[PDB]
Amino acid sequence: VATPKGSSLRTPVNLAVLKLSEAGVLDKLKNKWWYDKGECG
Amino acid sequence: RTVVVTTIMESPYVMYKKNHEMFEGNDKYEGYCVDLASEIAKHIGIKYKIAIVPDGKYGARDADTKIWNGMVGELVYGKAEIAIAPLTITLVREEV
Amino acid sequence: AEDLAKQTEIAYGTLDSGSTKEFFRRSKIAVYEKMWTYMRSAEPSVFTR
Repeated sequence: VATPKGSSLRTPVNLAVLKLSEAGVLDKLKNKWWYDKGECG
Repeated sequence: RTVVVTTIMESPYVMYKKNHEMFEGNDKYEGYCVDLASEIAKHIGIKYKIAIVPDGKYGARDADTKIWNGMVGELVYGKAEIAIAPLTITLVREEV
Repeated sequence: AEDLAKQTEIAYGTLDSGSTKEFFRRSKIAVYEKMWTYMRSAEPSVFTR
């Protein structure tokens, strides 16, 4: 996730990415959009 | 203030929803990065507007003019506050 | 099950609204995940009432 250089948003966004990663939510989202919805079997 | 999120129409990251023609704002879109934006915004406590990058590009610097295009350019020139997209972390981008 | 998962001529399915269907839906085991991926999208439906 990108922000303009020095933006005050960067720190919080980074911690949010880590929290989502560690809660398993990023994995859940990838499976939702890639595999759960796959059309090839 | 509402945070302007630049992103790109790239499946399955951001896609036009069924019935988008009669929907407005963030409701027009669905996908991995739409869901991710909602999660990030919730954790960080901001409201936001998804905006598809005007030129449809990720972002590169013109070797001649040195001007950045794409989502990278939207951030560099102050047109967006954040990019939530399949945007690769690279050396030349990390410089700007 | 491996035999089933590796071919498409012979269709296969489960009962609706029970523990067998849930088993396949939730399995992380490759063979059973492959079977679920097939069953959930098979047409006509492979599930029975």
